[PDB]
Amino acid sequence: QDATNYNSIFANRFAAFDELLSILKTKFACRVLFEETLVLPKVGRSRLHLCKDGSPRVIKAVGVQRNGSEFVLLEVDASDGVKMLSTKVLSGVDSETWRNDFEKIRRGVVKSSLNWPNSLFDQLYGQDGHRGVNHPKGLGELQVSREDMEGWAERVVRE
Repeated sequence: QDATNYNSIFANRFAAFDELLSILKTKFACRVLFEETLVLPKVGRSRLHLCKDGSPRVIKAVGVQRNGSEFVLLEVDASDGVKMLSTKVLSGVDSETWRNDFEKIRRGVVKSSLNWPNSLFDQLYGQDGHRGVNHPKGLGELQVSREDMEGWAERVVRE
């Protein structure tokens, strides 16, 4: 299982996501502890660990710190038109166990045909430790207004 951080060469696949972060740092006073983009693994006879063009599908994790609070954002590569509809917010994550936890999560995502393994999420951070934030309506199909881009951040911080 490849664990190399290919953050910069997959940066183009998270234009919307990377903009959300910028809004959090300026309008919501957030700090980014780390940014890592990892490859999704093949699990069994899985298909969606790849993109339509045969390239690996990736998942980006961003560690954030806001007013003492610390949480992790999970966003899955949707560049080839298969859309995730939500972003995963993880709270109460230990830096000494993240590398291993993430590996388990990636397997879980692919095993559920590109779906959040909510059960696994319960096991790790409890029912109140993880939540899903819906994407701006029609993301990837249209441009999102600056207010809606801020509203996206609002929904994230709301948690």
